Amino acid sequence: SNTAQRLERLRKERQNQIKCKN
Amino acid sequence: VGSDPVILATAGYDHTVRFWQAHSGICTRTVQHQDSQVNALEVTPDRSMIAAAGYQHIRMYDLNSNNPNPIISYDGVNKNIASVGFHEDGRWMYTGGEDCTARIWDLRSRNLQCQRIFQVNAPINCVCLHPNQAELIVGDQSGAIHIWDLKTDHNEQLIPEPEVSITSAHIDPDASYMAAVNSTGNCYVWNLTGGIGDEVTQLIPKTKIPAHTRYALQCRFSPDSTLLATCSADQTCKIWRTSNFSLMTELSIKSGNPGESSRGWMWGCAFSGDSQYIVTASSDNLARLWCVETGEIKREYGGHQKAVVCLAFNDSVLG
Repeated sequence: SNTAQRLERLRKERQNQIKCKN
Repeated sequence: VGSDPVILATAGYDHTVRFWQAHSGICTRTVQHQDSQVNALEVTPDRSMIAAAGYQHIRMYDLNSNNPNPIISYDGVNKNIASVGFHEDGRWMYTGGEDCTARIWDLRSRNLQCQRIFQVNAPINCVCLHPNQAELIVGDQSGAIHIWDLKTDHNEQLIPEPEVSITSAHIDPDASYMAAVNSTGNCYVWNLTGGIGDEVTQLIPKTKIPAHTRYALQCRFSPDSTLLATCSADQTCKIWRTSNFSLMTELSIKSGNPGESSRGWMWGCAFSGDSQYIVTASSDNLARLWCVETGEIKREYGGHQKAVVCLAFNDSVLG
C-alpha cells in the first residue's frame, strides 16, 4: 500500500523539517 | 563555537562559511550555507549570532552553540542583499537589497513597526550606518550617494561623477571623514557632519585620491581613524593615512609572472582594535593576515575550496 509509505515518508521528513523560523 | 574575545570567519563560493582563529590557522566550525552564495556577513554587537546575506535571504548562525543550520531566516526581497548591519545595541537591521531598496527590520517578535523603506532609481551596492546611529549612506549603480537621516524622511543625493557605479563607503568611528570608491578606482573623501547638535549634514569635498587603475571593490577606515585600507582588482590592498592622505603601505599578492593573469581579486579587508594587524580576503581560495608596517604576510588560512568574497573580523574593544 503506497499511501501508508508516503504517509510515513511525509511524517518522518516533516519531523526533521520544521525546526527554524522564517 | 565563539567563546573567545576575537573571532574570525570567511565566506565564498564553496557553499560553506568557515570559522577559525589566528593562533595556528586551523578551522573550528564549518557552517553549511547552501543554495546561494554569500554577499556579506556581519556579527551581532552582542556577539551571540552572525548573519550571512546573499540572494533573497538573510540567514542567522548561532555563535555560542554548535549549529550548522540557519536558525532564523529572513525573506521577502526579490533579489540579492548587498550588505546588512545592526544597531550597536542590537535593535534594528539595515539591509540593502539588490533591486531598488534599502530597508529596516525589527529584531524582536513583536509589533513595534520601526521598519521603513528607502527607494531609489538604481540598484544599490552599499549601505553604511552613521556612528551616531542616526544617518545612513546609500551607494548605488548610478554613482549617487543618498545621505538619509532616520529622524526625518527626506534624503540628500550627491553625485561626484555619473556614468560610473560606486562600490563602497565607510565612516571612521571617530567621525572625521567619509570616503567612497567607484568602478574606476577614484576615491573621493568628503568631510562629514560637523554639526553634532541638530544633524545639519553639511558635506564639502576635501580630496580625491587617484589610484587603483582597475575596479576598486571595498574601502574601509580604521577604528583608530589614522588609517584607511582599500582593495582593488589589480590584486592590491593599499593603506593610506588620514593626515595628508598619502600612501602609507602597499600590499600585493601578485606573483610577478605573466602566466597567472589576475588569478584572484582583493575582495574584502578589516582592521583590528589596535589598527596594527589586518585580515584580507583574496579570491585565491584562501585568506591572509598582514601587518600595516612590515608589509610581509604573517598568517594564512587555506581551508576553502572556492573563492571567498566576504569576511568578518571583530575583537574586543581594548587594543
